[PDB]
Amino acid sequence: MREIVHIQAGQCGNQIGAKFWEVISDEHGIDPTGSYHGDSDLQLERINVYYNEATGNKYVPRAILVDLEPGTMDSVRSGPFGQIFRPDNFVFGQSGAGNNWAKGHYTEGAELVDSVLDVVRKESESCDCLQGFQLTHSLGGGTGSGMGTLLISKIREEYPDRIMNTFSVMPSPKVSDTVVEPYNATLSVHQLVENTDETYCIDNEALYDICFRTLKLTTPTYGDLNHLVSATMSGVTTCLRFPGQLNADLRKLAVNMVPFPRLHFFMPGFAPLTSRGSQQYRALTVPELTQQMFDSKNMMAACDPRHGRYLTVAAIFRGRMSMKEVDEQMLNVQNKNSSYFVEWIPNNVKTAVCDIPPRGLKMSATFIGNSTAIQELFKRISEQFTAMFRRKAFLHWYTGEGMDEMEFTEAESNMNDLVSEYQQYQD
Amino acid sequence: MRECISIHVGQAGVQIGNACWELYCLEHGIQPDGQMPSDKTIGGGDDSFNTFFSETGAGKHVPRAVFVDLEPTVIDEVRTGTYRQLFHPEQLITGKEDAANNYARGHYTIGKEIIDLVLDRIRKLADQCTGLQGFLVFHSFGGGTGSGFTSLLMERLSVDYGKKSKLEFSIYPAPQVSTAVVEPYNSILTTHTTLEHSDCAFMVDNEAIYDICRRNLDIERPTYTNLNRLISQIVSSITASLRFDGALNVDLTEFQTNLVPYPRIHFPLATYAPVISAEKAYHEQLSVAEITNACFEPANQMVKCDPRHGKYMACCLLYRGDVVPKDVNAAIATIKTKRSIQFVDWCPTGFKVGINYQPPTVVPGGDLAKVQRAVCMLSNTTAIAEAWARLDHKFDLMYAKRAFVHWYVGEGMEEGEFSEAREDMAALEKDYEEVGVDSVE
Amino acid sequence: NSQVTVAVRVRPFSKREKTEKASQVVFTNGEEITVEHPDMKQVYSFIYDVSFWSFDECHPGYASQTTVYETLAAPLLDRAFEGYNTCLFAYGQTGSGKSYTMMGLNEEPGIIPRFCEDLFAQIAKKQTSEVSYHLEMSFFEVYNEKIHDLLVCKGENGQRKQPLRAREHPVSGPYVEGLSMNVVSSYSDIQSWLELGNKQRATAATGMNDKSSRSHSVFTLVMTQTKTEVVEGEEHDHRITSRINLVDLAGSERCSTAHSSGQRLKEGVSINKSLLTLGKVISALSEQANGKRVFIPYRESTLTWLLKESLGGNSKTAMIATVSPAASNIEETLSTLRYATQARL
Ligand SMILES: CC(=O)O[C@H]1C(=O)[C@@]2(C)[C@H]([C@H](OC(=O)c3ccccc3)[C@]3(O)C[C@H](OC(=O)[C@H](O)[C@@H](NC(=O)c4ccccc4)c4ccccc4)C(C)=C1C3(C)C)[C@]1(OC(C)=O)CO[C@@H]1C[C@@H]2O
Ligand SMILES: Nc1nc2c(ncn2[C@@H]2O[C@H](COP(=O)(O)OP(=O)(O)OP(=O)(O)O)[C@@H](O)[C@H]2O)c(=O)[nH]1
Ligand SMILES: Nc1nc2c(ncn2[C@@H]2O[C@H](COP(=O)(O)OP(=O)(O)O)[C@@H](O)[C@H]2O)c(=O)[nH]1
Ligand SMILES: [Mg+2]
Repeated sequence: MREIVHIQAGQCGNQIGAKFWEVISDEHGIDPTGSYHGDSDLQLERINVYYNEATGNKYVPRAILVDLEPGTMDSVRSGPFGQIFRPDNFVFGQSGAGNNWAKGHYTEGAELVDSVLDVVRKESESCDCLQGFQLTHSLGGGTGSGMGTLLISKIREEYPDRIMNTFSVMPSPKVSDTVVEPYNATLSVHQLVENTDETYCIDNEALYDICFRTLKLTTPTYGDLNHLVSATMSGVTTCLRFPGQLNADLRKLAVNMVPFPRLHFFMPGFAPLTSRGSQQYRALTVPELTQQMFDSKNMMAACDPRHGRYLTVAAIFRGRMSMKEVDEQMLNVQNKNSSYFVEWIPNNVKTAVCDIPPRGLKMSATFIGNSTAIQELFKRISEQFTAMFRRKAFLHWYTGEGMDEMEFTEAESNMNDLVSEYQQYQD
Repeated sequence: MRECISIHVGQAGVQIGNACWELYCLEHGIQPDGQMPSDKTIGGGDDSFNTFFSETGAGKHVPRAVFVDLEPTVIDEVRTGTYRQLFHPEQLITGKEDAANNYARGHYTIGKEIIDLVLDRIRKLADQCTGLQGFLVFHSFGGGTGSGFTSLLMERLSVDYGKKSKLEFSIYPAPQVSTAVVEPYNSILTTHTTLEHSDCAFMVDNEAIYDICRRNLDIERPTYTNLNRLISQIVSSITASLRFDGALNVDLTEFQTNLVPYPRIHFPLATYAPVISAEKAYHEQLSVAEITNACFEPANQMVKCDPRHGKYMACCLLYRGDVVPKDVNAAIATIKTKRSIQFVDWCPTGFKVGINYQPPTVVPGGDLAKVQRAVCMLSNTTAIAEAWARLDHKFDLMYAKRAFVHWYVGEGMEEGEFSEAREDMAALEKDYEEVGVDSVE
Repeated sequence: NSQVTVAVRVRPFSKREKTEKASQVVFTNGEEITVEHPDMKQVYSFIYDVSFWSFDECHPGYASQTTVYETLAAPLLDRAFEGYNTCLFAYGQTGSGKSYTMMGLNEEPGIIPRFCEDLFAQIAKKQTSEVSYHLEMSFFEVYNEKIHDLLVCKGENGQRKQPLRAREHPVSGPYVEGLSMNVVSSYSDIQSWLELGNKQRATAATGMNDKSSRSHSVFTLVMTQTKTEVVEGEEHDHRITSRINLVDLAGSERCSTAHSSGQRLKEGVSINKSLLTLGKVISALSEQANGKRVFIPYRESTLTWLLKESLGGNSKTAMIATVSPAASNIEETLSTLRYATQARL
């Protein structure tokens, strides 16, 4: 069977995974004891896609938690859904990163990565046919960027035939939740694009705008933000777990959504989203979901596709629905909004359908899009970056830990070349 | 005595098989447990006809087919579903990984490890048969298993068996609609390998059946359970002369002799005119003339190819139910009388006829109605070149930039093969231009 | 400005094939190179900017080993004396006589020795008490996108093959960290280095022949012009540098026909990826010469990323492709022609 290993690094990845597992357990019927209390039987057919088995008909996930300070791991443990994780996989150390991408990539990250690989090998060798890996990590920060990229580099050499996904939380335009966003994110991108297959570029301003406009919430906490990313992560790996009319999986999307290898930076999206009151005055059909998905007030990438041409698009729907509706509405989208699509690719869209939806919805949908808009996420960084690097603002905290100025100009040129690569297909 | 092995490669082929082995098992009275309630009562007969279904001594009837998908999501619905006790447990559920919609994966990477078992099950059946004629290979352009793997299977069946029939039902790609972006690449790399080895490869389009369903049956929201049944009716009409008894029996060796003039133009189309609902089943006489005029009517064909944009070469017409040949004669006269239907200047005959006395059966929970008679038209045209060109333009537009190629080289496709295959499809697009010309004395 | 100067060379029959009676399938008409099957149906015709028809010694336009040099390389060496970097390529499956064309024989030299000797001869003619010419070299290889140096010896162990890494300088350009560079004043020096490099190179059998090549191999020459010129203090040595490159690529290897499995499959995959990227590079460069504005993806392969500053810019590139005229080898010969053709357009 196809099987995923879920690594998660840092204050973002731990807090995300602690809800993603709390979402998958609801879908497959697992409780905080690890025991099955479901109602149907399709929940056990492919539970080995994520979980492993135990003695007393319990299930334990394939989670690898790799922080560099226990302040967050001690929050998962003392939570609702923490007692199921394998205690030999709460990997961590001390002497935290301090939001220094060097401390988590050369000095205090190499002293712990081998311990992570000692778990990855155990959790891969005990799997029949691995499909790939996952990762949840925040650029700009420390451990999640550095140790995450190091784990990616050290996995891509041992398991290159497989898939490596990263649900990156990229930096945001307006407000900086960390002062060293560019200098870390640039070097994370420089290590991701050469050594990844599909990374999903999430941003937090977009999720604020979503939770405020659509869901009509006044107090959006991060437990509500991650609660979205989890849905997307489930929607991606749905046909790998449940059946449908037209199946799909990670590698099919990687073939269809990656024309050339460097261009695998996607905008995700989930539907249907609505307020607890405004659910009485909306219809549940394919075109409504499609309207909500192809709109810019749902994409988590913090970047408007209307500034760009779509290169390739995917859609993963879940529910007993018709195929003609999908194959008609997508054609209609390509016909009316042609200027937002390329021409040297005649069909820029694909579909996938499952027949087991989410716990409370008659039908759902999920959206992935490669777009030339996302250059603005990096064009900004290379603007934010060089203005600091033109006169070496914060650089002494990185040369001190075993680096050099060449390793910055490398990424600065790579990102700009990628911006050119994307701009080639804009006019 | 007259058997045909059905091979079902991919999700498409397997769902179509779930429809076909529902229709067939309803016809002959078989229950999904594999049993006959009639043979225990009357005490005789072979209505569970031995073309499709085998038989052991305990009073069971096992089919003559094998499934292969390179993924366990589909066949584990059969194993865990309604038809679990009928099939032999040797269905190939080699569910390591899909072909990633990559022809390279399903032709060398995951095309091995699965083939030398598939051939060791097609051979146990052929040694169980006495007068075998055919290999009905359901597959689907675009998919990786359905394209690489089907082509690989054709290469294996043309070396080991040889002087046999090897047919293909296939979902030709819709021109506008698509569930993938690299459908054309796989299609073109398939028709370069499924050409010298196959004998007659039928073709359909899901867009055409979608347009049929919402204009004949009055269904605005259909799905594959409402399409694969019509495909099953096509396959039943094609494979009825071997099961039941009628006046004019048309075997499977008669198609490739009458519809394939040259060995490279074996790509006909299929249609089935009565697709009317119970309400529309009344208010209409259902005579041979109406049907035979509907099978040539555009908007009832099963490929988005306006045949008025081209000429025909041959047309087989397999009928079912209460048909009298006098009416077929009158209808063919009426068709050859018209001018909108051009025929070639070297096939004035242009017709084969086949009749069977059995009516078609009604699947419960279905959309069609009960008919006293039914029809299936196989038709070879020079119109289908339009779609090969529409499919080649896409290939060229993407192979100029050379997109989606690093995934194919990553599994063992060099660089020449995309260029080499596309030069083999120009010859086929040129042959169709040759045959359309009228000769000179 | 950037040019590509594609060319093709057809070898004549070997003694092996003249005995075994190998058929003829490739013919010429001036700038047309046609490929006729034995009896199949039809013919393909290919146009190239340059063509070399070494089938018959008595045909017109016989392209001997001298005319191969006086039509492709010598412009690169009369352009490298100006101060520009140059890159000459090579592509052909084993048996088409790449080695006969580049290195050659003791009595029939290829391109390399004539090139180096014309160089060293022009030096002494072009040398004074103020002007000089210093030449250092290198010889490295690519294996599964991993760089490797060939001049240094390996120990008697499992392996001493250290995978050096590529880096980007902000001004000069990309380079390798740890690349040994040695000096030359006579061609015997370079011969003594290549006679060790090609021994240390990767090579193996898959299903057809025991001696093959499974790794790209670059041979670089750095050339300098330390000239002293000023009438104030006899200083201000205005020095110019030039980078010549003569790479020897590998076969493309349809894997199915060979049933590759293990440490051959990876190699074929990586080789074909490098070929595909190099194709895009050359095509987009030729399109850039016509005034367009496009993106050259050097970064998708180590070889191009280590030659960003030798192909693009005010440099010159060159390519000669080898093919056999026999009928036994016709699926591996049509590929070469289609490859170089797209490299031309
Ligand atoms: C009466 C009713 O329909 O309740 C709905 C509901 O009100 C709405 C608003 C639900 C509700 O979700 C939210 O309001 C919400 C939105 C953003 C962040 C946090 C919460 C709901 O809470 C969420 C919940 O979502 C689900 O469908 C699954 O239960 C959900 N499971 C979980 O996320 C989960 C989390 C923790 C513990 C257990 C389960 C899910 C969704 C996608 C994939 C897997 C699981 C549902 C139907 C509802 C409620 C419960 C009100 C919606 O949920 C989703 C994910 O689509 C929000 O918009 C949809 C539309 C639903 O109508
Ligand atoms: N008519 C019909 N077509 C189908 C059905 N299921 C899939 N298809 C067609 O199949 C095409 C895609 O190929 P796949 O269904 O994936 O075939 P496959 O063998 O599974 O290929 P892989 O997914 O790569 O393994 C789509 O364009 C559909 O039109 C079906 O149930 N009925
Ligand atoms: N969505 C989300 N983002 C978070 C959360 N916690 C931190 N972040 C983001 O992560 C970044 C800070 O990096 P951090 O995780 O502290 O560095 P690390 O501990 O080394 O991984 C900021 O951009 C935050 O917006 C969370 O719970 N949810
Ligand atoms: Mg499939």
